[PDB]
Amino acid sequence: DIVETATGAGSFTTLLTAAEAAGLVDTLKGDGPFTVFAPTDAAFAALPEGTVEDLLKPENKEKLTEILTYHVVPGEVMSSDLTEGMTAETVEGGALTVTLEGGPKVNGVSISQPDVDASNGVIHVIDGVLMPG
Repeated sequence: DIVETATGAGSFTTLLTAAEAAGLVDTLKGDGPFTVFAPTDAAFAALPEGTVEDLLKPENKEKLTEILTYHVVPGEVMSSDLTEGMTAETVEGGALTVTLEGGPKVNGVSISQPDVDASNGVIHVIDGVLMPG
């Protein structure tokens, strides 16, 4: 799924493509539904200053790698699947707030393009940036 992007990278050449290309192939698409809040290609270009330039370098993926756990979460179903108004705990150890009704958002960031269903799990697009690094 995410690793599949690395192979192609048509909408996530700036961050997801590096997922499998960063030695995460077996990690992200290892074996199970994996939720990754991957922002839209517009979000990356949206960031002002030299953050896009920083986000354009392969070194940025290395940072997310160290804290990949915060971005990686096994068995994570969309709140809408059960109830509206829950949280999102990351392997690393971070419980975020998943809100849908009265304005869909996550830990303060809106999932611009919520895909929900990934090629091998779950995927949600953030209009900005999430997780540390």
